[PDB]
Amino acid sequence: AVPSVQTFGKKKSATAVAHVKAGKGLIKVNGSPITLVEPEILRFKVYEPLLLVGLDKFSNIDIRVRVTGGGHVSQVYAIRQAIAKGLVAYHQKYVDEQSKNELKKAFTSYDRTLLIADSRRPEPKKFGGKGARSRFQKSYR
Amino acid sequence: ENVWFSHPRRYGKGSRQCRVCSSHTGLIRKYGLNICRQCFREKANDIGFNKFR
Amino acid sequence: LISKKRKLVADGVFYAELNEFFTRELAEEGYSGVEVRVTPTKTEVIIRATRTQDVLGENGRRINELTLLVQKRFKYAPGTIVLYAERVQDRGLSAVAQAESMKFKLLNGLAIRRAAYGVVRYVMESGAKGCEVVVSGKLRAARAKAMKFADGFLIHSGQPVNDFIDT
Amino acid sequence: KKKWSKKSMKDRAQHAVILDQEKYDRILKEVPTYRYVSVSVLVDRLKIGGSLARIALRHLEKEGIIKPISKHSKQAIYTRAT
Amino acid sequence: FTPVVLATPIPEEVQQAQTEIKLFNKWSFEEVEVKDASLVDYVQVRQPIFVAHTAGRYANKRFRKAQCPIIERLTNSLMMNGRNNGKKLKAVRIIKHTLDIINVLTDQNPIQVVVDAITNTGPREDTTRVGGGGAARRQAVDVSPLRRVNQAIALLTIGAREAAFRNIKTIAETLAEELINAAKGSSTSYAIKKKDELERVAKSNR
Amino acid sequence: GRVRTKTVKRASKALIERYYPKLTLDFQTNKRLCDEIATIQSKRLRNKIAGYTTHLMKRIQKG
Amino acid sequence: PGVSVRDVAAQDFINAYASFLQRQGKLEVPGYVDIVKTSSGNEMPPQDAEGWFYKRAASVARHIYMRKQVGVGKLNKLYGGAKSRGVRPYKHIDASGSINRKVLQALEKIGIVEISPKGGRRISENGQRDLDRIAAQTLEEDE
Amino acid sequence: IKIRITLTSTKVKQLENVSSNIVKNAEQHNLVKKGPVRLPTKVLKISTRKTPNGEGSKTWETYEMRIHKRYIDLEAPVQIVKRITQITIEPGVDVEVVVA
Amino acid sequence: SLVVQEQGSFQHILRLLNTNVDGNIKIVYALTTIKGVGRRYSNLVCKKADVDLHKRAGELTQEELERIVQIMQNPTHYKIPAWFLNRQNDITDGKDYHTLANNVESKLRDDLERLKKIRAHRGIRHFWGLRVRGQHTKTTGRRRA
RNA sequence: UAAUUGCGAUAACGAACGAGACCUUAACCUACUAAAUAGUGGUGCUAGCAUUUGCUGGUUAUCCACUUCUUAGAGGGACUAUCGGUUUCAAGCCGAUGGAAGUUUGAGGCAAUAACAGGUCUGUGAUGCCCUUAGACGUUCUGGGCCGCACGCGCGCUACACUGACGGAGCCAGCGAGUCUAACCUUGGCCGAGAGGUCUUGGUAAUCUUGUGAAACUCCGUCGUGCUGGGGAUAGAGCAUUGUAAUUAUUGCUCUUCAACGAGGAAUUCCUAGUAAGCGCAAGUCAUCAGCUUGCGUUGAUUACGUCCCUGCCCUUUGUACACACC
Repeated sequence: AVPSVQTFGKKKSATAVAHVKAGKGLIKVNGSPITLVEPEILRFKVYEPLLLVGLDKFSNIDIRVRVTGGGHVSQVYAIRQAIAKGLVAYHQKYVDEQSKNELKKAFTSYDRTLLIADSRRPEPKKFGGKGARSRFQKSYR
Repeated sequence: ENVWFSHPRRYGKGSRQCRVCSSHTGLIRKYGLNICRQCFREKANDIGFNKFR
Repeated sequence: LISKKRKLVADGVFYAELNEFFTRELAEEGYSGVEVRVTPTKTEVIIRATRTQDVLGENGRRINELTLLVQKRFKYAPGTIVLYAERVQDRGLSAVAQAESMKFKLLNGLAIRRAAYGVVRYVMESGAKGCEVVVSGKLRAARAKAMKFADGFLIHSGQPVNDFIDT
Repeated sequence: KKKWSKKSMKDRAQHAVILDQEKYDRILKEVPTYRYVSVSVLVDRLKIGGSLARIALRHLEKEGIIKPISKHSKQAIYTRAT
Repeated sequence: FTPVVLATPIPEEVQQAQTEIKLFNKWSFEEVEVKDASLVDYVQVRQPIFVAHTAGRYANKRFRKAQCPIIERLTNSLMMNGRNNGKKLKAVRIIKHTLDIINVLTDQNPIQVVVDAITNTGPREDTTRVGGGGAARRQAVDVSPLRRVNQAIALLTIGAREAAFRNIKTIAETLAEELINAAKGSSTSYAIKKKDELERVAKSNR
Repeated sequence: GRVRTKTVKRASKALIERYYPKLTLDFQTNKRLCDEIATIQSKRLRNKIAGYTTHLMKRIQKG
Repeated sequence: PGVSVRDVAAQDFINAYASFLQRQGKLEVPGYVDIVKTSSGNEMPPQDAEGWFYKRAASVARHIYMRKQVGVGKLNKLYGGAKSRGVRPYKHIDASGSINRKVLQALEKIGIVEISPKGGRRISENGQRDLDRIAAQTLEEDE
Repeated sequence: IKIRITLTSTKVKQLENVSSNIVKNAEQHNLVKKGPVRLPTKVLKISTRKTPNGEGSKTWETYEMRIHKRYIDLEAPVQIVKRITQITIEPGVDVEVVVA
Repeated sequence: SLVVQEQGSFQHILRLLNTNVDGNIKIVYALTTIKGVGRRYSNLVCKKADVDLHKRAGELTQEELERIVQIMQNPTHYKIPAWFLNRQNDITDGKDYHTLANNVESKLRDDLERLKKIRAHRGIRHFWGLRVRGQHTKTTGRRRA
């Protein structure tokens, strides 16, 4: 009966399922801490929500994220969305509603795309074209 | 007479043909129907294939 | 022995084969349609038509040799194919039956306009909402032409779809 | 039979790769206390060997005069000590 | 808050930023305000983004595509020139390197340097052609600030790429030198030369 | 172009004129009353019916 | 608490393990390397040909440590890449099967990589422990 | 015995109703079973030319065939299986029996 | 890292069978510029001579150059199964032999004249100038005369 | 208003078709069943860290209300909610404390009474008509041929070099594709730098390819203000395969030789979304591989509301001496 919440960050083709528990505040992605995300530029992007919420409130919550599908950017964005929504779910279950509202307000002020899913999935291919909506040529002579 | 088909007809488009017009071009071997494309267009509604998109 | 992916297409091809053979060899006798039923060690095929007795023939020799036809064609077990005949209800509501009747009338040789009037009055007496016939080709002319006769309104959408459009 | 181009002259870079003791200590004493130091700047000004400049920078940074703050690809941020 | 102990080393600079004040490793991304009416209500001020790789619903509305932050604008402006067009992963890297060099030089605020360069090398007016019939006619007016900054950045990058065309040397150096020349006033830049001949013909026409 | 078809226009007019007292201003209960008072073959069609119904009632209230 | 490559970095970890395996010298290198291209999609053997077999061994060991049942085909697919096949567009091409098989058999013989049930190669206990030791070494040297 | 009754149909509503009557008969007979597991419906796509010859703009059509596979894990004797198959019968529904 | 000393022995110009050799560039690219030897041959001879790539061409010895020409002219002597050679199973000898700078053109033109004198279709296409290995001169490939 | 879709309507009212309408791949069905093809909390066994909460992996029945990643169903949606600005304060166009977005929610399919002497008696066994039925224009075999070059034309591919050739290393896709007189799909070893097969506890198929390890990123080095290291195109030698046959290289590979290409002059092509394009996969013909075609994956700068100059279309005015009706 220990605390456990299961959330999911979604992208165009990337799904990252997040198990949120009450632990020591260590975040694991693909069985490893996200500090080795690799590009060293996306680490700051991942930390921006954690930076704005502060390490004080995320002291005793541990998240294990398993990602699959999509690309690097898709997976990392899905990871951020999953950790954000798992954080809000943890706040709904246990933490103060005022704290949840303040974190939601800060997140919306910074970037509305952090929690809300990026559901602008691409248009399909079309006949008589190489790309989505591009034609070859109306050759005359 | 064994001299009429000395050249092999075991494989290739000579044998991979449709059962309607016996043609060897515009054939589809997908799902093992081995039918010409236009005859498939004609009979797809009764076969089961339907136009959706 | 076959994956279901090829097996479904094979079953569709067999159904198309039976329908095409029956309509080609039974055009003179007024064929309308075929339905199938599969059960263990037996396959029943039922022909929906109008002249059930005439397609039966004398002592059912027609249906016996048609069963033997389908048998030797599709290489099933001997004697496991059985066909029956049923009189279609609402006979005039199928375009195939109307087309066969108009073919019969053309073979008889009455006027095209008289036949059009007759099929219109017959379809309205049957109760169909509307109809549309098109005669395309040469008819006492050096070059071809297309003439359409329509009764009621006929939609042109797939909202009614094959469910309501009969071609 | 045709060239279809002006085909003018090029810059004709004459970057010397061999250097003497005077050139070496001149560049070694001119690279410090300078606020404009990079691979392109050194190529433009001293016209010295890039590998020699790199090894000199590595030696100078392992002893410590100018520190690198970024270890990214194809570029390192060098800042002199005060 | 208490110091959590883990095998993973949390970097000292980001730890200090979290404890005291949010900023980069050394770059302080505060004091980003600008008093120009050409930039009021058009620049993201006091809402910084540590990374300029955002996936937001911008083009759906009317002008959010023009309301996205200036660093993202620079990223997209770099994102051009055929084969180079694309690759936002390295676009953010190259804009970060440009930020690093423009902080290493001009120890004042890099965004102050960039707005100085924009307002210094932004073409002040443009002429437009009209067909009419028989002969094309010219009519000269001024432009919008967004068009100004777009044309300035485009001309600067075009001059940099044409100076590095059929060349084997890096592009960050020439981009930085073009930006600094535009900021300070040098008369040797390609974009600056085009701008000064354009203003010559403009003042001739005025 | 967002304006709908005259057939659904007449459907809405007739529904309003025949069951005006039954329906109320609130849009949700407008949908959940139209679905049970009028037989419509499309959920989208009934949504458009109820949307134009509440729009016309808002116009009636202010206009 | 706890030492693993999951916790430690990779950029300096790969070089540290390459140096450690160079010092150990228990890889049993073939000898006929530096003449093969190592992949039909590869047209150029590495510049630092004096080594790089320790690097490839560390990479394959890390791969079979993250996963648990890999194959020579998987190794070829991972170590392959795009080929600039002239004017024709690029394509994906694998590595060299014989050198892949020889390195797999050498790993099996040395015992860093063992065989696994149902068919496949798996990380071995000694390899796991020495990986953890090198991870601790780099995590203690940098910190 | 661990029998698997597998439906390999295309009629979506027919598959739903036959699965429903099978599961309701199992429930009313009060015999252990597994839930009806639906394999993802597979779409067979044929991209073919609209026109026979090479006239007009390049236009194609994508014929689609939706096939639904589903199976229920039961444990019943042969007579009970035969009675279950005989009851709630519908033409076209393709049934098959496997034993694990 | 490691350092290197530059003495006065650095030579800008060199010779190789009365052919100019470019200096102030890498050794491997120097041999690529030299006729008859490419990038893979240069890399292989660098490995055989056992010299680090970081070292420049000036910091090379006459003994090193002699060893490099030795391996260039006799690769099979170094216990090689001879599958890295351009000229294998030659008709004139039947054994693998290394091609040299001018010897590449020599062997090519002897193959050409062999085809000419046997009057093969490949040889007649080579002499005429039209593509022999299946390419089409229909559409492109005419700005070459 | 990306539709005579609509408000209002001068004689109109009232209906019909096209349109509008009809829909998943484009979600969040957290009401409910869903992979010996799933999870973590602990469940049996394990290697390493302090015997400082446990950790990743395994064979599969070794578990305990479940569906948080993927399919459904009588029934869910967002109807441009609700407000502020402009309209004899009548359709609509815009900005805003929330759901997948509030430009019609994304792209497509089915589809206007009539016409083209537009393509197919020349890949269709729909077929009268002038052609054959003892060397037949049918069929069968070998070798040629849509595979030839002084020449022009458009689709498509590779480039003009710290972005890319690169190399040694990290981590990744959704629809689908795959064996009965056939033994097919390259899963781990042997003949073997690799290419054919020798064993199939992988396949009637989410598990063997395959959770598509490729397409874009991070430590390091050369082209370092180039008559060449971008350009394996521009030639020869060899190393390899179903096929009773591949020579005018079926295709891949290992070397050796850059005769072109410095935003490219007049004309034109395609594009507001997460679109053109930076780049690779699946299927078609297949004996071999596409660059062709039908479907996805990382992201895009400054209009989308604005007119005929050329690419044009339509309506109604207007003028006819036109009806196989400007040909």
